[PDB]
Amino acid sequence: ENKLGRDIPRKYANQYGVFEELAHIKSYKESSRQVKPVKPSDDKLLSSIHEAIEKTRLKDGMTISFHHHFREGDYVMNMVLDEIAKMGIKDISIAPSSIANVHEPLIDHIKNGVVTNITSSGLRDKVGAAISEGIMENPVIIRSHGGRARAIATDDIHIDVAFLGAPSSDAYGNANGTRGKTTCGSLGYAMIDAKYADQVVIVTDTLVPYPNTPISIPQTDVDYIVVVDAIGDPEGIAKGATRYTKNPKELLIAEYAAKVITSSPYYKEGFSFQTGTGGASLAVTRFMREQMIKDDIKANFALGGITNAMVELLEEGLVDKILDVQDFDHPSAVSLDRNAEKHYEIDANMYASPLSKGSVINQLDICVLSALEVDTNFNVNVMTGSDGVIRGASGGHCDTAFAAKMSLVISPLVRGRIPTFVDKVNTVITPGTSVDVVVTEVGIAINPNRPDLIEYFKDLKVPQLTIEELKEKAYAIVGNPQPIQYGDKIVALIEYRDGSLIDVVRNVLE
Amino acid sequence: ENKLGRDIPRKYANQYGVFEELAHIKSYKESSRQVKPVKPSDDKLLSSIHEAIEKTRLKDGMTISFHHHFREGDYVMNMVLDEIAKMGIKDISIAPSSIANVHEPLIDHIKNGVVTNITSSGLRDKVGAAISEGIMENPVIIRSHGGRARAIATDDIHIDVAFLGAPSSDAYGNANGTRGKTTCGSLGYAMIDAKYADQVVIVTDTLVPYPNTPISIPQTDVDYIVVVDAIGDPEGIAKGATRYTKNPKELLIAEYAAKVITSSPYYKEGFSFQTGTGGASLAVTRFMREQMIKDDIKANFALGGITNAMVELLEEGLVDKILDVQDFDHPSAVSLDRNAEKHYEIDANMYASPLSKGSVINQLDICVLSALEVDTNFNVNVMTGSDGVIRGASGGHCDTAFAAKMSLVISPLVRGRIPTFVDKVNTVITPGTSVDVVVTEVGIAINPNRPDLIEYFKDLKVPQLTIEELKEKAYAIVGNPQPIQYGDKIVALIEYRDGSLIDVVRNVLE
Repeated sequence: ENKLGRDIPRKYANQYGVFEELAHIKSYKESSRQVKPVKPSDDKLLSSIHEAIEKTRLKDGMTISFHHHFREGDYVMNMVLDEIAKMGIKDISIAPSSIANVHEPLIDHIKNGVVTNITSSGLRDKVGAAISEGIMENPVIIRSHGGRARAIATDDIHIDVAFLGAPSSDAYGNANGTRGKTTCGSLGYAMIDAKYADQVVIVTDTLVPYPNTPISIPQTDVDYIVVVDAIGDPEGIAKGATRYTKNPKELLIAEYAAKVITSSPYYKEGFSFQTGTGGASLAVTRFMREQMIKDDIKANFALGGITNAMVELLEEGLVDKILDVQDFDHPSAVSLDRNAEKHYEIDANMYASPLSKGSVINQLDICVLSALEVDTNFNVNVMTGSDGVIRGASGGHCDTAFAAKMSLVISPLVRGRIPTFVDKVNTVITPGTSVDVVVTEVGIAINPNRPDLIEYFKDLKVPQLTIEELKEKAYAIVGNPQPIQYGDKIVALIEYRDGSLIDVVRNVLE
Repeated sequence: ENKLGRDIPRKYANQYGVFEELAHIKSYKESSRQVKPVKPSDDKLLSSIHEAIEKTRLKDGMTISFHHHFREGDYVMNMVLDEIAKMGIKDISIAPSSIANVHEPLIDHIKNGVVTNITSSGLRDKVGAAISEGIMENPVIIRSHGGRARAIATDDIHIDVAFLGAPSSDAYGNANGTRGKTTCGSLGYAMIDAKYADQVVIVTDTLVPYPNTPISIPQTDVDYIVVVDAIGDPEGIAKGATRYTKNPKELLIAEYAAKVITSSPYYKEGFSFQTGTGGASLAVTRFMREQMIKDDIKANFALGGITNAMVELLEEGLVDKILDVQDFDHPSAVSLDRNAEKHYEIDANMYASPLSKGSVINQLDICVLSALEVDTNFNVNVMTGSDGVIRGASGGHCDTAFAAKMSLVISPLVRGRIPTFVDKVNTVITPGTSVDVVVTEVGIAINPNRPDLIEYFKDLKVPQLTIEELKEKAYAIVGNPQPIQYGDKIVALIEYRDGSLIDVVRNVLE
């Protein structure tokens, strides 16, 4: 085997870098695109997605991309792909920033050979279920948000045509995600596509007179613009904010998490942080705020997927600035426009790329992450569930977990009949060497790899245990989990942020 | 020779494309840079310009760049170069967006072989004088703002290290030109450098805590940051706005110019325009405003180098938006921040590049330009003066002149003893085929190349003549100009926006 207790077949271990103790990085030639100059009399606006595919010269075997800022309300993905299928185009390589459940139509396109390769952060329930049963012949390549940005910039992947949805755009390409009848706020994942892709087709829901502003994607990165009745589901982003949890167990976990942060050697005036987008990982901000108020300390900035709780803090003057790569509710998207400058939009590359001139997460003091599983080696799994079926997402988990000065992975000891702590995770997305402190409702588990933290928290008034004790404490609740029946087909490869393979995922026998 | 009547030697006519009727454009591979990944523990802040040059690995023969947003108040250029000389580095290729008079120190660096090649928009009085007497062995390559952007993107030129001045920046590279003790507003010329250069060193005057915002240059484009006592002259940009002219002759020219615009088939609700930064070309906005008020027409946007007059219109609600590539006074730079979104910053490429997916000047309905000379073929000279000595600048002249629906070149019939209209210009920067209407104090001269304009203005109540009549009308004032004594050395090559040679400049003998 390799570094960790992973069974990665030599076929892939040799194809990709076989490892994931972190290594070194050296200079590289950034990817360059094939630009098609526009004549002063050329019209970049098109009538339909059809003509877009046409005038774009899309052929078999090419690679196309999409973003997931509209999440479950997305219409662009199913829209383009379907037209590609109808036009008899096949063997297309898909490179979406991430895949949601509304993207179910993808399954048939796979079965019929329209899509032959997929790469993204996650696949979620439906698409992931299919992929887990062996639908595709080739393995789905999963990359973290930073990994995707790294790959595109390193050119070890190249987008032929990027179909990007934009809630607003002029007839020349200037687009943004904060204006229109179907906004989504930031466009950080799409911004990188339009920057490295050869041809960019933005699909807008609302056409604005030239010049459109603000500008998240400049006319200089766009080739064609197509207007449609709707790019995303109306209320699918026009709803409201998601309040904190009420579950006492989660609130306790959140509170313990905040005590770890506010007692850490990083909690002081001008400290940075990133919290979750729901559950206990999100609630932690409530207790954190309280402690920040008791003291007169103020944080310099907040990152990640912003939520209303984050906007709340920016307005109360508790956090000076806020860097946004993705919004998780209408109010946060609104804030990106309302509190300009103080709430800034950033592309995924500036966000979490391991091979850049510098990422924001590199200035992050602490992050609060969640998990599906976590073994006695501190490895975290956010891809596969108990049944071994893919349904998660890599996101920026292994990304920030590494950059952050102190990584917190909080999660209930057990979920129903499924233990959150085990001796070995089914799939590895984030190496234990990146996890500093684990928080549960039973206490805190400090990674012995961080002796400086064990001492600093020595007197911390919170129950402390070993990761092994958490596992035993879990097994004593739902008993040893019943092993799953895995096949021999490699359903997908998990590429670590640095580009090497950290693990793999096999099919689940029917 | 060339299309026009320029005696461009075969040596250069063959080296570069020999022509300048406009041609066609085809797909190209955009330039890519050699990125040096930053380790999460790497510090990008340096102590001095010296260490910057050092850690940047600058060697002989490399190419470096600078921007001219600080104009005559710049300190960065002389700063870096001088340290390069002190360190014994030579045969350096200079690629500044433009050269001012304060850049006099350059002369000695040329004589001592420190700088062996130069490319930019202009050289102005001092540097230009030197170059005109044969100081450099190689010819200075002059390119329009668009040409420079085109060259850098086409990679037929490549920046090794870009030393950019920024009035504000964090210790990671996020910089802007609207915050700091020495602001300059927009950073459109520098923004392209940091995007295509291999290594970028920003020199700030004021260090701001991370993350800095707004962000004109992202941390992902910067390699090192160096803090100095001053990057630019204090009042050299902290002064005020420049009011209109008082010279009756100029005011008449301005007025005639406005009547041409307001009577053109482009004057209607939502029309775009760009006016000068001084003289009659600027004053034209006064009369224009009046006419726009009489009618209830409103312009969609204003472009170019913004002046307070422009901000004035944006506030009176007469112009909806304003795209800024360079500010020409403190108030305009201030407005770029004050009236956010409505006053937007744009990089030189998005501005006037002939080889892009689309430039703003391509949406420009009318532009008002000035000139040193203009022959009976409508060719315009903004490089050399009467004495044939270089002292001008290409700027965006030939750029917008071409993109604009209607190009106006206004200028007094004569300046002192020098005629503005002649039979042949010493140097050609903008081809007559791009000049539509010429405005003087004696009347208007419509280029016969625009028969649609001759008819539309048939009844325009303004004296109309032929370009030949303007010349004769000029010769009858200061007589035929006494020919200059030119040498045989090609002091510089003038590269047209498309990349080919339109003319050349020879040395002047005392």
